[PDB]
Amino acid sequence: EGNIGLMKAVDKFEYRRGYKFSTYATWWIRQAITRSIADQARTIRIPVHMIE
DNA sequence: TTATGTAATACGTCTGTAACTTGTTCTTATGTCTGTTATGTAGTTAATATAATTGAAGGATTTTAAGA
Repeated sequence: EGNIGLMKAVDKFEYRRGYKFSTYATWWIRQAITRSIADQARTIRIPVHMIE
């Protein structure tokens, strides 16, 4: 899931902004891990809003 | 003997009950449409950070494939 996060982060990276890649990629990989663990870690799915 | 007149008696029968049936009329339960709110889904965030992880343990014998 974090790997998918990297692919999506690379697809929309901007180096005009001058920040390093790790800072932007960490956020997207965080989102990947959290969304996947909210959607697929239970036998009975609990919607994302109820997860938060 | 025979007309006459009462009387038993059997059969129509006029009327009172009841069954079959429909009109229609009113009431209600249901199916459906529509409007509103809550639920469910999805996208994004920009100091930097760059090889897990947690145990677990006094077994005793057989048979059968790999390695040499």
